[PDB]
Amino acid sequence: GRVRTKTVKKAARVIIEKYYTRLGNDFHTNKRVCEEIAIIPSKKLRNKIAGYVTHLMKRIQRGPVRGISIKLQEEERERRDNYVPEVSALDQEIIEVDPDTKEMLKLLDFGSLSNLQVTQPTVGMNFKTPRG
Amino acid sequence: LGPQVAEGENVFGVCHIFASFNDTFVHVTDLSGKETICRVTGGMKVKADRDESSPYAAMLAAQDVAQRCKELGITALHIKLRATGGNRTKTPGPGAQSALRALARSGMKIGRIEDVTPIPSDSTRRKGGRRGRRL
Amino acid sequence: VVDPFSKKDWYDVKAPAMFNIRNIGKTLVTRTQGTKIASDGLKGRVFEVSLADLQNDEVAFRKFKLITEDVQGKNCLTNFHGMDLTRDKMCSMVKKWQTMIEAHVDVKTTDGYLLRLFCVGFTKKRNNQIRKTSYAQHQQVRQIRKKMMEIMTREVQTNDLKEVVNKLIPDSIGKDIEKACQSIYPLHDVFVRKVKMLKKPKFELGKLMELHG
Amino acid sequence: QPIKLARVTKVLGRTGSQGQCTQVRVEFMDDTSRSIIRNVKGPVREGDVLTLLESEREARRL
Amino acid sequence: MRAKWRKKRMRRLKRKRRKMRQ
Amino acid sequence: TKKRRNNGRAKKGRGHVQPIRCTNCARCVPKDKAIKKFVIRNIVEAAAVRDISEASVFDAYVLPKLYVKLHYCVSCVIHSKVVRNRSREARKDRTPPPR
RNA sequence: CCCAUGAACGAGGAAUUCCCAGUAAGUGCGGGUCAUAAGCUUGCGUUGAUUAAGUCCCUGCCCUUUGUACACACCGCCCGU
RNA sequence: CGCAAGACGGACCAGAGCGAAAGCAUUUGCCAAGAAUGUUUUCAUUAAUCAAGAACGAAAGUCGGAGGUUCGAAGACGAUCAGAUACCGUCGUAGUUCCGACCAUAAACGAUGCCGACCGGCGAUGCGGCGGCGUUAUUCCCAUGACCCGCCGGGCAGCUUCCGGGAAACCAAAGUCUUUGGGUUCCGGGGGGAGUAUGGUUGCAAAGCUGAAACUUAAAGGAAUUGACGGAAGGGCACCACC
Repeated sequence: GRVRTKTVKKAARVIIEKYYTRLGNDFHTNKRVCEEIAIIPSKKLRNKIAGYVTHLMKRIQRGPVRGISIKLQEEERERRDNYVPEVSALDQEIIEVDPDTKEMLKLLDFGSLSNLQVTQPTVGMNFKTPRG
Repeated sequence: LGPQVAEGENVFGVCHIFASFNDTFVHVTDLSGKETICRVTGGMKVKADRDESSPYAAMLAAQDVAQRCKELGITALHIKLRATGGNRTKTPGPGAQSALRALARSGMKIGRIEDVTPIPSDSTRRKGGRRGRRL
Repeated sequence: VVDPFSKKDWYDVKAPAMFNIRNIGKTLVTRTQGTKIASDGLKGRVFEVSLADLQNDEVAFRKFKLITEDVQGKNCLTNFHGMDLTRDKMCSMVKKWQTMIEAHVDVKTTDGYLLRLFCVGFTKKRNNQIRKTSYAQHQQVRQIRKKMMEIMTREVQTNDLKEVVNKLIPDSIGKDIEKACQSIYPLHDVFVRKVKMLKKPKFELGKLMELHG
Repeated sequence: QPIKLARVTKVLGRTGSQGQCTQVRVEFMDDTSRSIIRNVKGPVREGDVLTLLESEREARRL
Repeated sequence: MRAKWRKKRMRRLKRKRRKMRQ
Repeated sequence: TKKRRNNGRAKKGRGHVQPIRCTNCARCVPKDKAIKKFVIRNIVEAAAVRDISEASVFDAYVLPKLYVKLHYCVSCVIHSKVVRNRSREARKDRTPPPR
């Protein structure tokens, strides 16, 4: 079995979180930087950590990572997330509204609006699921 | 023996298959059922009481029945499948499917399959005790 | 040791004229020998033939029992003895969230054929119905049963056996009952469950021959 | 029964008391509209052809 | 012992006492 | 202690329920306590379907169905593995298995 | 170390050890044995396999739910004559 | 294929209904009851619970009559077993069925008296009533029936809640209890001895009701917890398991 242990996974997580900038997509560079920046007493353990580091980097390349969060990239995450459509989806010149909400608005002193268009109510009250 | 008939028409018999849990009967009779053509049971095909209702014994009985009824010209067979009925089990015994498959495979032409096990509107007291069979 | 089938002869069994297919199959009987007459041993026979083997486009879950009323010239002329539904149909209609209304009548035809007719119907769940069950109340059930009995009597006592069978083949009695009971409680699967010949007039060859064509 | 070969298209899994039978979808290269479950014996890969002198029987499935 | 059978045994003793006591 | 709020049956609002017989052992079990199964199957099994279909003297005859009503006493239900013991919390689930 | 004869065995009816690649098996060597002393044992090369990429059928063991009147814990507890 | 007999009313049949409970399931008719609902009807406190007394009371059992299909205590026999006087099998008497008369007991249980008030939510379901789009049977129509959406009252229940309670399990009652009093009946006081003895009383009997003490004993018991175990179920692993 080739399942990574919580020691290797945790160390690789800490390495990505703290030393993201130096870490790259190549395994060998990951191994060298992990040797340089952390005391990893075993070459095999170094290599396991470097492999998980590489896989985690590919995971971030896919996009979001569920198991880690780095603020140095979270700022740019929020930078991308500031998406403003040119025309607001809430500014529709015609809004279909039901007669009951029409009556509610008329009682709300908003019966003189011009964007509202009354809708035909359903002819039946068959909304429940058949029991059984 | 058998009636002369065109080779494209099938003369029908009725195969009452009594699939009990202790024995299986394959009984081909006249369409009216009053005249018996052949009847073979599982116990005429094995020597062990435990195997009287086995699928193999029913298979042997059904093949014997099919051969005998073919030598009298009957080519098609209506099926009346029944369990014990009454108080006892309504589920047919293990030999029902075996007999049906054997009869189909033995060159017989299956007609209409019907289930005729005796169902009461309500019956006498069942053979078991109030607490049933405890073994 | 000697097979008793060497002296058995085969007779064609004919259905009454109300059915499209006349040849319902082949019976057999031992040849006459003194007291044992082949003719007398052929008249008690009952053939339970599916209607689909008696009619062409009709359903197969309705069986008719025909009793061999006379034999002549290797031809066993039968007559209507009764009718039934197959076990599968009866078991398939009885479901667990509906009322089954049953009725029966003892009614004589115009030609003296006393028949016991059984009718079964089931209450029908509506298209928009949310409630799981579709039970009819006791007075509603009694009214539906009364309507079923009146319709069965009306359809039998004013007709003879020929017309009674002719309206049993399409089950027009069940359709009439279902139509008439939709104002009491909508019925779902209405059928004449079983017709049994209670009593029959004494045998006459003329009515048989008029029946066979 | 007519002789008609079938090619493996998917290895469904293992069955049997000791887990020796293998459920596998097999397709006949005559119409590619039939793909029946067959239990097979022995080491079975994906993509071979199984000679079938008998096809009226089906493997337990669903 | 079972309470029902204890009661049955007690009733048997009572029957014996009833018959013996003249 | 009291195991079930419904006492293992469905008898609420009435005093007596007519018994029935277990289809396996013939034990007298109250009707609303007996475990009922409605078996819907074919008189011809799946393996035998093709032989009967190709031995038929009809076309699209369709095989008849068999309709079985089984009533099991609790011991027979448990032995036949149609119901099982459930955890103290899973016991409360009256939802039938999806099947 | 030397010099013919012979018991016995034709794959060993029950019941079954142990076996995932330099593995099983095929043999020789070296130690512990040891004043001489290996059918044992502990290591070693020496030939290379149709077989398995699976399962809970058996044998067990573990876990979960469940019952318990057991807690010395079923080799328990306990009833009656 | 018929005939006869005596039972029994399948499926529909439900955490549905009715009844004081025991109990009650094929049409159909008759008879007399009954809850709930509706009510701008009537009386006007007539009520609640109840020693005494009374009606009913599963099954088994008892006495007499009829019947007697099935099942079936007892009993006979066949198996199993070390032995089985049992479980299992073939029979099979009383009984099981009906009528009359006794018996009055059940884990007769919701192991929870009845009447009244108050205290959450939710979806169902049965009955009655009320209101409402629409669909359907509705033949110039309204009705009414089947649905659909609500509401009200009385029921059988269910889910949920940190109402509160409780040893807890659990209970919307088993809550409104040391912040202890709405009314009232029955009834318990460690475990055995023992529902025994005796007396009385009821019964044809079987037995029912009432019902001790000597003596003996440091626990018996309830709920829940963790283990261990199961001839309980479901998963997983293992060439010291199998294939």
